[PDB]
Amino acid sequence: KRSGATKRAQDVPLIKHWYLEHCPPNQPVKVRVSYQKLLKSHVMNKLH
Amino acid sequence: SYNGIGLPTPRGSGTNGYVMRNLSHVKKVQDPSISEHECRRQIESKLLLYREQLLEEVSSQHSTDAAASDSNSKTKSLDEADVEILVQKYREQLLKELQLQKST
Amino acid sequence: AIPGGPKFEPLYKDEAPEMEDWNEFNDIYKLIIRHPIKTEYRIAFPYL
RNA sequence: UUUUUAUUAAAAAAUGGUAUGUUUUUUUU
Repeated sequence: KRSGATKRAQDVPLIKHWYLEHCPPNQPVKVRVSYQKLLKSHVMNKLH
Repeated sequence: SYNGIGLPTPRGSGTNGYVMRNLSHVKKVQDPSISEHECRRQIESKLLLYREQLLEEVSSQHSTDAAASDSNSKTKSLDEADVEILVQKYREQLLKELQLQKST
Repeated sequence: AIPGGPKFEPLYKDEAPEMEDWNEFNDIYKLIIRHPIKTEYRIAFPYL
């Protein structure tokens, strides 16, 4: 950009793209479930 | 929930879902020669038409010769005698068919 | 459910046999099977 | 004909278990 509007500190997620993308392979079960659950919360947020 | 396998929601069942692949699924001439005869008759008729074209070309040559003799329009070489030479052609081709039937 | 994505509740529980009829429409008898219709097809072209 | 991927949960209060109701004034003339 080079020009913006100075969001608040808590309005910058910093890792949202980590779970918006696909899960990396060979991860344990709990990590895959965590990716999926965070994605589910985001989808519910966008739907409403 | 996926490819027709699974339950709509794991709530209400004592399970977590988690469908698995089976991992043990067994993934296993012509009878009426008159056709050829009629085709031969048709091609003979077309050969006759070809000879009629040759007759027309000879007629053009005759017209040119008549015009040259006048110098010393369009004319026709033979009105019906070509049909008699065609009759000779019919006789020759009938002889050829008889010989071919003799050979077979 | 896309197998890497979230899973929600049905949102439409009206699928009982109220018609009580297979409708002689979706029956195997009059259907050419070539390849299975995956759910990816049902999501990519939802109206067809 | 070669390969797969899919993982619900989850703790606190009151019911529920040492009821409850009572209980000390400065004038007469």
